[PDB]
Amino acid sequence: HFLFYTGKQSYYSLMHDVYGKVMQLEKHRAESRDLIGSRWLIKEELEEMLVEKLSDEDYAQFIRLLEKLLTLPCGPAEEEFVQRFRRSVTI
Amino acid sequence: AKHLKFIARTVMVQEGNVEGAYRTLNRILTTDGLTEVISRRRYYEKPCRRRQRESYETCRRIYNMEMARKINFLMRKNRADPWLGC
Amino acid sequence: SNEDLPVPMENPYKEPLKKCVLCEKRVDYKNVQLLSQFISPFTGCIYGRHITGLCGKKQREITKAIKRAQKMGFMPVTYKDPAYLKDPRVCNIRYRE
Amino acid sequence: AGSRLETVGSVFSRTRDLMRAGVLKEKPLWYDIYKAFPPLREPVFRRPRLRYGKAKADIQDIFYQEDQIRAKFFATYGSGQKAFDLFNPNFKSTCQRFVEKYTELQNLGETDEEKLFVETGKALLAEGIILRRVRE
Amino acid sequence: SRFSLYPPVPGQESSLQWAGMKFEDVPIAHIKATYNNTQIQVVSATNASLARASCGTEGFRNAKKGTGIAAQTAGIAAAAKATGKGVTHIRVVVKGMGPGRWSAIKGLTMGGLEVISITDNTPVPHXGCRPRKARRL
Amino acid sequence: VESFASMLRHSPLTQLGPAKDKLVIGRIFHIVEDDLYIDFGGKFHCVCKRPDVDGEKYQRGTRVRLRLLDLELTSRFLGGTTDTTILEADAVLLGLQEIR
RNA sequence: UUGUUAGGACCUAAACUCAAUAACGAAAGUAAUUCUAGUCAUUUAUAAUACACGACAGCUAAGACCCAAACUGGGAUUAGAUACCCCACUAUGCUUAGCCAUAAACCUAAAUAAUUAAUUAACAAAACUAUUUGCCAGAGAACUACUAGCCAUAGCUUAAAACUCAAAGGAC
Ligand code: FES
Ligand SMILES: [K+]
Ligand SMILES: [Mg+2]
Ligand SMILES: [Mg+2]
Ligand SMILES: [Mg+2]
Ligand SMILES: [Mg+2]
Ligand SMILES: [Mg+2]
Ligand SMILES: [Mg+2]
Ligand SMILES: [Mg+2]
Repeated sequence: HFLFYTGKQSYYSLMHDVYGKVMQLEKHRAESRDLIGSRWLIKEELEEMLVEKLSDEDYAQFIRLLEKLLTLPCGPAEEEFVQRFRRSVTI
Repeated sequence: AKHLKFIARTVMVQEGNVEGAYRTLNRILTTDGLTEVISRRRYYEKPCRRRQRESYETCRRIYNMEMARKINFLMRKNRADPWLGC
Repeated sequence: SNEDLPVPMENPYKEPLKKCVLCEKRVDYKNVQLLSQFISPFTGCIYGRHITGLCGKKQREITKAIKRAQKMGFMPVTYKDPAYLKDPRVCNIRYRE
Repeated sequence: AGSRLETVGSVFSRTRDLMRAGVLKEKPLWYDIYKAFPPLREPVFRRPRLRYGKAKADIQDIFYQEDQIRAKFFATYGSGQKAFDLFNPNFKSTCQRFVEKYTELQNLGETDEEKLFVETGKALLAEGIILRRVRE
Repeated sequence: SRFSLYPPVPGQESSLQWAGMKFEDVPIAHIKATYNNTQIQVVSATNASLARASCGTEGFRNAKKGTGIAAQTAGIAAAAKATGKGVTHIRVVVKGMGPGRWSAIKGLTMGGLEVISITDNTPVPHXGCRPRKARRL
Repeated sequence: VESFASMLRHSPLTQLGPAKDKLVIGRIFHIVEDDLYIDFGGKFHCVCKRPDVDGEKYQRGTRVRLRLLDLELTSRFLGGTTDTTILEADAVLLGLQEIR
């Protein structure tokens, strides 16, 4: 993997994708509550998805970038993407 | 003593606001340095002591004014992150 | 060699040096109207060069003229003359309310 | 086993020494390439020091002869009301047209700067350029 | 068309009166605010004494004699004596920089006197007498 | 082939002379909330605030007018050996350029 | 006694702001105003047993005296308080003559002319070459003893040894 020498190739590979999505939406240019009663996946859940260990600052930055994605105009591809990182909340 | 009375250090009360006039007179005396001068004339400051205080206050004013410039200068870059995520 | 190489010269665009409001003017002890623009209206105290904005040479010239006028019977010591209260404000100081 | 001493010699010289010693048995892949196509300067460590006394740098102020004319134009008329476009590689500003005409007259043989400055203003006026002699 | 903080210039003619008197005619309230006792005296424009008071005369003693509330009581007492003598407007020349510098002016207002101006006459020598030596503590 | 010395002499930036109080045309390339990042052809971009009037007009790619002040904001401070730089230029946004 | 005085006298003493300035002078030192006198050229460094100076305190004689103040007295505090705090008042700080010649008299940096790279003991105040003089050679004994000179007499400059110790000292 081209990001091997970062030490967090999977965390930074994901932050590469979401930052590239954000750029295309901002360049290219409705209600954002497509999903309700949902939460962002907790740090323990994210670590499992990436199969690596993260810090608290690493988790916080990932969420801030994902929030920025929702703010921008989102095609169905973006909504499916952010969905993968949303866990259904049971009230 | 030989000057005219009620011209120097005199303020006029507006609409019976005697507290507002007193607050103005104090800022005038504080700004002209009379308050500090009267404070330090209660006891005698030795000439060597006076010189040490003035050299320290001058250097403190230089480094303070310079630190203000550095914060104001570096606060222009203080804005929302443009490269969030990288 | 090369015609387009730069040419040594003094900076054509060099900006002029800023002058004080009394640059190349005569400060006289008898001109109490000008001297009064650099003292305090209430106490009559001479302002420093951080308030007046004068250069060192003119700051000393005003200081000497004020002391000479005061000591010779031309300028009051303890206050600014009420006649000169209306003159233009040239000093970075505000006192009102 | 290596030479983690980056303040003595260079990466190439230290690799040359380690091979002579007998510790590094195989040449690195970048070695033969450096040997054939070295850099202009050897990459050796040097501690930056401040200049003291009357030592000065050796950097030439870049001033062309057009600047004498350009300085006058900005002092007399300021910057042209038309805005500079620094993205067009062949942009011709109002000031650059003034300096091109001022040069043309000087080639004819006019020796007085005052003559060249007032004549150039007239020529551009005929061209239709709006030159405002703004003292403000 | 605005109020002027600067006192009416003496010797000229002004449009400002207080109870039909000019600035030069209003009685003066001389407040000497020291660090121990705050004295107050009111005089007419001809320099004739009308009222007098101080924290000591009111009855305060020792450290109580030099508090803000002690000067306020002294000001109220000076006002009452002056108000009886026929004084409604006073020019407050406050000498001294003690604790009852402001409180003495506040007592005079509470006592029914109308202050039209406040002057300060704290002695500031221009070079004078050597002050006593610094206290070691 | 033109020489580097010729290219520099005939460069638009060399013609500009001093960059104080000059007028230039820029292009918006990046927007962060109401902050506009404008490239005016220099080394460093400037950052201005979206004007209240015609705010929606200032989108990416929009060419604008500017009044340059400095090409790079730098200043040595007391006790420093080098100038501190914020890697930014100084300009005042005047408004959109007329396409005409 | 106190407060006010646009009342009188006094010219004792000290010179706010300016001064956030960094000037003058060999140093000491010098900043209220005016006037008079006055700083200046030896290539440069290098001087004592000579000459002229030298803060403050102190001594001698005659004056001054607003305020400050050793000492002293009175009041508090404390186990005591010959102190710190309060009050009073001297020598003294001022002038005019003369003496005294000492300061952490310290930019703790001798002066002068170069250099800024072929250069981090630490800290301070970047490093370093050349020239001339002075000075230093473990610590204490010792700003001492003796000697000589001096308006100095409880003084200054000059300045050891015995003996004791295995350290003393500087920076971090
Ligand atoms: S700047 Fe020229 S006399 Fe002040
Ligand atoms: K010292
Ligand atoms: Mg006693
Ligand atoms: Mg006495
Ligand atoms: Mg000595
Ligand atoms: Mg000294
Ligand atoms: Mg001694
Ligand atoms: Mg001896
Ligand atoms: Mg002896």
